[PDB]
Amino acid sequence: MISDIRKDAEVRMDKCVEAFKTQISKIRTGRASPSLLDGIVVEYYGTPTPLRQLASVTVEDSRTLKINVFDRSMSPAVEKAIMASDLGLNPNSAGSDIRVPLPPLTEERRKDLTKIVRGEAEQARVAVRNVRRDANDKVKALLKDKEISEDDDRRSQDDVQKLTDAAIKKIEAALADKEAELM
Amino acid sequence: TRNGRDSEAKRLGVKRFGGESVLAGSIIVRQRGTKFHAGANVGCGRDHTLFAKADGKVKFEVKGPKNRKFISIEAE
RNA sequence: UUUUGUAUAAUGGGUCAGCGACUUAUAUUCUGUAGCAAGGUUAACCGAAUAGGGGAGCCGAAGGGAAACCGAGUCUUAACUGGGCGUUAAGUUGCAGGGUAUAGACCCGAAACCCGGUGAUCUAGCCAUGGGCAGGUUGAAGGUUGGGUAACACUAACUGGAGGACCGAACCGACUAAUGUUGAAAAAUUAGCGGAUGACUUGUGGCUGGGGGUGAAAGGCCAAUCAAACCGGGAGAUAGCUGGUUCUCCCCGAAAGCUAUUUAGGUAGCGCCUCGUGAAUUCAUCUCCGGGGGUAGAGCACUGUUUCGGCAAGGGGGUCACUUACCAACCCGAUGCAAACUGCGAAUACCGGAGAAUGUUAUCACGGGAGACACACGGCGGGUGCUAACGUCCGUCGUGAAGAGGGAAACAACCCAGACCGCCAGCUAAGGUCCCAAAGUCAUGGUUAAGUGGGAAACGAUGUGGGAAGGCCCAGACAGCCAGGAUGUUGGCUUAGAAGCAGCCAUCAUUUAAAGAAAGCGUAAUAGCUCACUGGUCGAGUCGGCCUGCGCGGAAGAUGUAACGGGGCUAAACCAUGCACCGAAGCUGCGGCAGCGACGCUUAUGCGUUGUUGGGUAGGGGAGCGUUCUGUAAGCCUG
RNA sequence: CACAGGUGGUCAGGUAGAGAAUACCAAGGCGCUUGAGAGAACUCGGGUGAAGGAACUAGGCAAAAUGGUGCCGUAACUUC
RNA sequence: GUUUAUUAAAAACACAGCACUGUGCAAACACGAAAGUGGACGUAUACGGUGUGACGCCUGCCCGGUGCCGGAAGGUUAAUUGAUGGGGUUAGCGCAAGCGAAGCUCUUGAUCGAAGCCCCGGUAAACGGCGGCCGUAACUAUAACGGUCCUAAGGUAGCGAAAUUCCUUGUCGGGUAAGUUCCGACCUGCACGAAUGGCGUAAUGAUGGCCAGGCUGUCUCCACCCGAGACUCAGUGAAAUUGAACUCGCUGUGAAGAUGCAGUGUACCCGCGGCAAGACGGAAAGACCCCGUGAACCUUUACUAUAGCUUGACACUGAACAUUGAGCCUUGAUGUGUAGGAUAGGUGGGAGGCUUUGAAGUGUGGACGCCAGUCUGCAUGGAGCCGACCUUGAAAUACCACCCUUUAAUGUUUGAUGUUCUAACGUUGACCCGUAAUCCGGGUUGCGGACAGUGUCUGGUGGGUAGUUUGACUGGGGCGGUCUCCUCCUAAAGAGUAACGGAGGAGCACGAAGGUUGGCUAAUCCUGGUCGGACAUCAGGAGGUUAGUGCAAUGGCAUAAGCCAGCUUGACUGCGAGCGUGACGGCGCGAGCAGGUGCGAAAGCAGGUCAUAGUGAUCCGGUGGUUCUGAAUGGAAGGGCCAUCGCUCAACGGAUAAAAGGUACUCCGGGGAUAACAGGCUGAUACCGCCCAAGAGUUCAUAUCGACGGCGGUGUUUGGCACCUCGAUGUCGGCUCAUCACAUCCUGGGGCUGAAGUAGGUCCCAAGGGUAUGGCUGUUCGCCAUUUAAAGUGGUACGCGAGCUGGGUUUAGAACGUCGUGAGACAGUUCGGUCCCUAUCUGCCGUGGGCGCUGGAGAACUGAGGGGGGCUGCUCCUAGUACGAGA
Ligand SMILES: NC[C@@H]1O[C@H](O[C@H]2[C@@H](O)[C@H](O[C@@H]3[C@@H](O)[C@H](N)C[C@H](N)[C@H]3O[C@H]3O[C@H](CO)[C@@H](O)[C@H](O)[C@H]3N)O[C@@H]2CO)[C@H](N)[C@@H](O)[C@@H]1O
Ligand SMILES: NC[C@@H]1O[C@H](O[C@H]2[C@@H](O)[C@H](O[C@@H]3[C@@H](O)[C@H](N)C[C@H](N)[C@H]3O[C@H]3O[C@H](CO)[C@@H](O)[C@H](O)[C@H]3N)O[C@@H]2CO)[C@H](N)[C@@H](O)[C@@H]1O
Ligand SMILES: [Mg+2]
Ligand SMILES: [Mg+2]
Ligand SMILES: [Mg+2]
Ligand SMILES: [Mg+2]
Ligand SMILES: [Mg+2]
Ligand SMILES: [Mg+2]
Ligand SMILES: [Mg+2]
Ligand SMILES: [Mg+2]
Ligand SMILES: [Mg+2]
Ligand SMILES: [Mg+2]
Ligand SMILES: [Mg+2]
Ligand SMILES: [Mg+2]
Ligand SMILES: [Mg+2]
Ligand SMILES: [Mg+2]
Ligand SMILES: [Mg+2]
Ligand SMILES: [Mg+2]
Ligand SMILES: [Mg+2]
Ligand SMILES: [Mg+2]
Ligand SMILES: [Mg+2]
Ligand SMILES: [Mg+2]
Ligand SMILES: [Mg+2]
Ligand SMILES: [Mg+2]
Ligand SMILES: [Mg+2]
Ligand SMILES: [Mg+2]
Ligand SMILES: [Mg+2]
Ligand SMILES: [Mg+2]
Ligand SMILES: [Mg+2]
Ligand SMILES: [Mg+2]
Ligand SMILES: [Mg+2]
Ligand SMILES: [Mg+2]
Ligand SMILES: [Mg+2]
Ligand SMILES: [Mg+2]
Ligand SMILES: [Mg+2]
Ligand SMILES: [Mg+2]
Ligand SMILES: [Mg+2]
Ligand SMILES: [Mg+2]
Ligand SMILES: [Mg+2]
Ligand SMILES: [Mg+2]
Ligand SMILES: [Mg+2]
Ligand SMILES: [Mg+2]
Ligand SMILES: [Mg+2]
Ligand SMILES: [Mg+2]
Ligand SMILES: [Mg+2]
Ligand SMILES: [Mg+2]
Ligand SMILES: [Mg+2]
Ligand SMILES: [Mg+2]
Ligand SMILES: [Mg+2]
Ligand SMILES: [Mg+2]
Ligand SMILES: [Mg+2]
Ligand SMILES: [Mg+2]
Ligand SMILES: [Mg+2]
Ligand SMILES: [Mg+2]
Ligand SMILES: [Mg+2]
Ligand SMILES: [Mg+2]
Ligand SMILES: [Mg+2]
Ligand SMILES: [Mg+2]
Ligand SMILES: [Mg+2]
Ligand SMILES: [Mg+2]
Ligand SMILES: [Mg+2]
Ligand SMILES: [Mg+2]
Ligand SMILES: [Mg+2]
Ligand SMILES: [Mg+2]
Ligand SMILES: [Mg+2]
Ligand SMILES: [Mg+2]
Ligand SMILES: [Mg+2]
Ligand SMILES: [Mg+2]
Ligand SMILES: [Mg+2]
Ligand SMILES: [Mg+2]
Ligand SMILES: [Mg+2]
Ligand SMILES: [Mg+2]
Ligand SMILES: [Mg+2]
Ligand SMILES: [Mg+2]
Ligand SMILES: [Mg+2]
Ligand SMILES: [Mg+2]
Ligand SMILES: [Mg+2]
Ligand SMILES: [Mg+2]
Ligand SMILES: [Mg+2]
Ligand SMILES: [Mg+2]
Ligand SMILES: [Mg+2]
Ligand SMILES: [Mg+2]
Ligand SMILES: [Mg+2]
Ligand SMILES: [Mg+2]
Ligand SMILES: [Mg+2]
Ligand SMILES: [Mg+2]
Ligand SMILES: [Mg+2]
Ligand SMILES: [Mg+2]
Ligand SMILES: [Mg+2]
Ligand SMILES: [Mg+2]
Ligand SMILES: [Mg+2]
Ligand SMILES: [Mg+2]
Ligand SMILES: [Mg+2]
Ligand SMILES: [Mg+2]
Ligand SMILES: [Mg+2]
Ligand SMILES: [Mg+2]
Repeated sequence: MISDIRKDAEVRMDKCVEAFKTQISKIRTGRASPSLLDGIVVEYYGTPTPLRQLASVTVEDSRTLKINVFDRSMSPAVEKAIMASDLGLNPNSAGSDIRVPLPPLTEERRKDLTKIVRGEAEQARVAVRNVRRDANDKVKALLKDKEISEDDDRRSQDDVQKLTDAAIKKIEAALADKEAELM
Repeated sequence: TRNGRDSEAKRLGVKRFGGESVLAGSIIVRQRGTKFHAGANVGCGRDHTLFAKADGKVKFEVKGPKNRKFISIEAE
């Protein structure tokens, strides 16, 4: 009945938002953001797996970013792994901490980059909006097969709305501070 | 789920009590089990109802080791 | 009027006058009444006509059975020990009344259905026959000519005068806005506006007719009316709905429930009311006697739910069936919880036997007439809800309903109390007694000081009463003032610094009267610094838990004080006791009327004393008034 | 209704005018069957309006505005 | 161009053009019981119908469903024909019991029988339809690709946030200072898409949306002027309305929003002009909503009829020849299961018929034929093939019987098709007379011709038409759900007791699972025990009915009602003292009596089942018995009496044998008995506040905050309720004019600050005044631009239509999406769409009259009391000072 698609609609949604958060994690703002490296493909001596399984992705300041590691025979091995990976980060081999700098918001970055997140935001909305479409298609469907009451439909067609609405609030307000990381 | 139905009342119980008058054939108690039992001149029916096989006075009592209730009729 | 309920801001009525609604006919039953009686009575008709004839016929004295049949019996059944229905109960015909059946059947009222007629003088379409379109534009085809071509194509003038063509009056229309909206007008006026040679516009006459027409199609038009015209009919269609229902006095007096229902705002049987007939101490209260209870409450053996402990299979994990940190059933002990648990188990309630008082038979049966089956609030027990609702659904009682009076400011439903009538008399109830405003500025003992009283909780506070106990203290306590407050010692300390020191660890170890390796101000770390502790000083009380009354904060709303009715109250508040008084349509006292009994005088019973009853809606029962008309009446009153 | 509505055909003067539009006139016909005064709000119909110019409003509703003839001259698009 | 005369002029209708389809003329078609008439004095280059809607580029896939167009082989079938059997009667045979001739009669219904349907085929510019799921690309993401299911088949071209888009103000872009609209994109098309047409299009348009110049009193923000009313005077003289009025406020009360109640406050008497907050003001028995076993029209695969259309039979209706669909059929054949001296009748007789009264098998003139085989007209043939054969579930075409399969011809016989004929009948060909007549009749003639057509009967079709139906309960209705029956709880220790209250079960089973006699005794745990576990069976102990009851629950049950056996039919017929329970109809219990059984030695027990569900009235009719009835009599028929049969009449006391829907085109009777606005009750929810203090706050709980929890206040959100109003309380927003609260937005006065200054934060006090213009949308709201000291939150019928507006929103028009077969429908969207009222009372703004104030008059006053006003920026000096490292 409605029950096991009210909860079904719900999981599909608040796991829709937790992809957005996840794909505005692979952008480069001014700020340090260690979760930038903490999702990078990297080889080392046998198998893939990110650098999570090797170094601490720490910080030095808002505009720089220390890489505390254990083992000092792969410093060039990862350096290239990082310095060829669609980011544009030249790591200094100052020794010890693979210094990766954070070059500033160049304004053609405060913008156009910003345009990307609030676009990526929008498509995350669309996915949610479409969980909506389905969720109550099931509702509407199990009505014209007399298993619901008009009332029970109506109170289920809304509330699905309540799920969309709130779920958007999460998308929108996770984007909104992420916009502060440049504005 | 759907509740909301029940049977008719079957209007059971004691019909003539202790030391009532009552002529033979009259019913003394409707019951489902033999909550009461048949004493002297009071034959239990297929109902489990206890009528009387003699004009007389009703008498409740309790004999035996299971301590169960018997309806007698004191002769009259 | 309708309602649970109406000043209701719910219906109806501008007022008066006159008219305006339970009838008529025939059956049928009951009642009253009259005659005749195991008989009663005739109908049509005759009639010499309310007579008298006429007894066809109807009802009754006999029933039982499906019937044949039998008959004071019969049926049942092979038959009944028996059972069902009858015999033990007078009927019938008029007259008056109460119902019912058929009828319009109290009156008014639909939207509609059917029949037959009248309507195309409005309007839709069509058919004949006649009218109408100022003025100004553009310039199709076609023609002529010249240029051009190898000839055509091509091109230029000029001519010509097409078009549901252009602008624009008349005429046709009706997009906008104001006005008008008891108009100048039941669809217009004013300023703008679309068409204006066309599928245009208009005059006369004609044709199409109602489930029919007509429709460049809106359900539009068919005479100010159209999802079926108008007029007359069937017709007083039907109205389980709404409204209304007209004189007076007496007695009783409900229901808003059950059960069934194309049933739910209707109806029927039952319940309840009324009237009649009849019948036993019938019925009720209380007393004793004979009964079954499984509810309140409690309990945890059962069923389940549950916490601690002990005990433990197994379950969960380490092995290469074992150990096990861990979640652990059963049993055991301690402890709770239950509408659908009970080894317990009340109070009430109910049934039955007896008995006395009282009770206007209050009881049962039968019969005549009903009404009613929308309930409401309150108390108590509950389901529902939120132990929300002026909520909803049951049980039980009370009141309103259908009941006035006094109280609760006002306030159907609460408190008090049941109004036959008169009284310028009396006692009370509930509620009251400072003024409004009838009666205590009453008596005594407390409390509160907040206008608490006269609105609100968790919680907060040396408010202020009462009670029983505690600790400390002239070997000097409680506060205050004087002082000391030192040294293991930085304490070691992952201590970059902490030594009380966000941290570190323990907190044990010197000393003296006493001073924590530490209570906080606190430093970069020192630390300057008060504490705790102790000596003095002062000199008799001080400390804070328990039980308890009253009060304080917690406390913000909208028109106006507006959270005692008001004034105002420090008692005019609160608690306790007492005695007074005021207070009602209650009780009493006089006087009167009526229904029902009783005694005494006395019969158609008047009656004296007396006992008792007399709110009332639906509704039943009883008794009258007055109007018009007939007889009495050629009487009587009357210029 | 002595109703600001409806009602088919005829006639076609002067000046301006393209005109049967329109203004003024002729011929002819009328002032509309309650008057008198006042010179408030407010409504009705109208005139003018500083600076601003759609800020109004659902909306430029309403108003304001353009308006004749002659000659120059005129873009996209087009079924030419 | 047309249209809702009188709220809609549009995107609606018409249109030319396109297509589908029907019509050979006495056209189809329409009006006409008919005659006739239109169509048309037309003739397929015509006429009718349906859809589309100039033009341009185009118009895809789907025939399964419903339609329509073809079919025939059968299957099924009408009237009709009346085979065949059954029965009534009674001449006669009968001791009687019976039997039963004809005839007359009541049945039964062989055979014949068309279309339709079944079925097969076609058709979409017929109605109409055009999918799901699962995976897949070196990172992600997506999926050109694969799989699978389902279909009739799964949306091509073009188009797309649209007249279509819910979420939506989608996102991006432009335009603007600011744009819910607009324009350009995108595609995530809830739910576009190809003549119920798709996509474009110059021109047209009192058509929908957006922008810009000009212009302006539309607006900042109103001023002045001219006129018609309004005002005064004279003349004439209405209206709705009206229980009655001696007709104030405030706060409470109250049928719940008070001139009239309670308390209180204020108020000398009466007009005139003005305003519209109130008298739930006027007007119209509310249109919304619901109810009525109300009404209309309307739709349809609702029901029942029916005109029409169509099939056959009989009649009108005659004469002739032939063909063949055929039930059946004498002359007679028709024929390999597995193991064959072989293409074996169900299975049998049975011991020479044909030869002599013309026959092998080697050709095959006829030929079946699965081209594998063969009977053998006429004889060739010129005196014996051969059979129970040793195989076979069974031995010979060795002779002959009716023939399960198949097949073939007389007679004729079921009945169908064809031709010819002319004399019925038709003639909407010509000519003739009545007759100077496109009617009519008669006559001649040609054509047609027993056809057509018509009447009676009969199958089908039949929303063309007509009559109706389409339940109720319900915390309004609808939607869901429910409707009889049984058990527990609610149920307040007798009975009973309601809700859309909390839980479950029944619409049967069993010939034994019934009867009786005899006998027997569980569950669970512990211990031992092969497969063997928590539990299969065995042993023992504990246990003691926790098991078992055919099944829900409750009551029962050891004397068992539980379990086994033997014998059995009491799962008996008549009755029934006396009770139980029902308004009733009914339902239940019952000893005992009669008769007749079974079981037991006997006492006794048995009229179904441990009990409580397991069911359906009456009518109507079937069946069996029974002289009870019997329309002159005898019989019969029919009726009665007994037994029994037919119903998810379940909406389960069953309105019919027989029934669904629309109405926004609507209508009428009703109701505040009953929903929607506003009020009232409530306060779960909301909002505002408070209690506790782990924690955040570098350290520190309370500067600022605060988890797990807790207590309130308000009336103020979402709600619940149905008290008021349905003989009418106009709904959102705007405008104008407001008025109160304080939970204070600014300005004023303070405390704490994690307050240096400046500027903040939080709290207390404070309601005096003040508290924005715009873009967008109907919006309140909100986002946005830009101001301001600030752009406060509430109450006031979510203040304010007898003050304005009419954008939103609910009438009638229209359309798109979507739903429906349709009428229509949407709490979807789009374009259009009549806003009445002259003020009696209250109140209010103004302004007069009267009287009083004590003899009267003229002034000037005192001021009890009432109202008005009460806002705030910047700059500057103080001073570049205090403070600050500076800024
Ligand atoms: N071809 C048969 C025809 O029968 C006719 O006779 C008719 C009647 O006479 C005859 O009726 C006879 C009856 O008479 C005689 N007494 C008894 C016989 N059983 C009946 O026969 C009839 O009745 C039986 C039922 O009983 C039915 O099956 C059916 O109607 C008929 N067979 O049945 C015939 C019709 O059914 C004529 N004889 C004649 O036209 C011709 O022969
Ligand atoms: N119209 C253009 C085409 O549209 C296609 O669209 C098709 C796809 O989206 C989709 O195809 C899927 C296929 O991808 C998937 N892997 C398997 C699935 N069975 C297919 O389904 C398709 O094909 C099968 C027949 O085999 C049909 O049954 C089904 O209706 C159809 N949708 O179904 C659509 C066809 O109906 C593709 N986009 C591409 O081939 C092309 O663009
Ligand atoms: Mg009422
Ligand atoms: Mg009443
Ligand atoms: Mg009252
Ligand atoms: Mg009033
Ligand atoms: Mg009134
Ligand atoms: Mg009224
Ligand atoms: Mg009235
Ligand atoms: Mg005419
Ligand atoms: Mg023209
Ligand atoms: Mg024009
Ligand atoms: Mg119009
Ligand atoms: Mg005009
Ligand atoms: Mg008209
Ligand atoms: Mg009609
Ligand atoms: Mg009438
Ligand atoms: Mg009649
Ligand atoms: Mg019923
Ligand atoms: Mg209890
Ligand atoms: Mg334990
Ligand atoms: Mg009780
Ligand atoms: Mg008693
Ligand atoms: Mg009596
Ligand atoms: Mg009656
Ligand atoms: Mg009722
Ligand atoms: Mg009731
Ligand atoms: Mg009740
Ligand atoms: Mg209660
Ligand atoms: Mg009173
Ligand atoms: Mg009170
Ligand atoms: Mg009073
Ligand atoms: Mg007293
Ligand atoms: Mg007094
Ligand atoms: Mg005193
Ligand atoms: Mg107070
Ligand atoms: Mg001291
Ligand atoms: Mg307090
Ligand atoms: Mg006292
Ligand atoms: Mg007294
Ligand atoms: Mg008195
Ligand atoms: Mg009295
Ligand atoms: Mg007296
Ligand atoms: Mg009395
Ligand atoms: Mg009385
Ligand atoms: Mg009385
Ligand atoms: Mg005049
Ligand atoms: Mg006139
Ligand atoms: Mg003129
Ligand atoms: Mg005049
Ligand atoms: Mg003027
Ligand atoms: Mg002007
Ligand atoms: Mg100006
Ligand atoms: Mg100017
Ligand atoms: Mg300008
Ligand atoms: Mg605007
Ligand atoms: Mg305009
Ligand atoms: Mg103008
Ligand atoms: Mg036009
Ligand atoms: Mg119109
Ligand atoms: Mg045509
Ligand atoms: Mg069209
Ligand atoms: Mg197509
Ligand atoms: Mg767009
Ligand atoms: Mg479409
Ligand atoms: Mg179209
Ligand atoms: Mg006058
Ligand atoms: Mg009030
Ligand atoms: Mg008032
Ligand atoms: Mg006035
Ligand atoms: Mg009404
Ligand atoms: Mg119909
Ligand atoms: Mg209903
Ligand atoms: Mg009980
Ligand atoms: Mg059994
Ligand atoms: Mg036994
Ligand atoms: Mg074991
Ligand atoms: Mg006879
Ligand atoms: Mg006879
Ligand atoms: Mg419509
Ligand atoms: Mg319509
Ligand atoms: Mg009505
Ligand atoms: Mg109400
Ligand atoms: Mg109200
Ligand atoms: Mg109610
Ligand atoms: Mg109620
Ligand atoms: Mg009104
Ligand atoms: Mg305050
Ligand atoms: Mg705070
Ligand atoms: Mg604006
Ligand atoms: Mg705004
Ligand atoms: Mg603009
Ligand atoms: Mg409002
Ligand atoms: Mg108005
Ligand atoms: Mg509108
Ligand atoms: Mg006015």
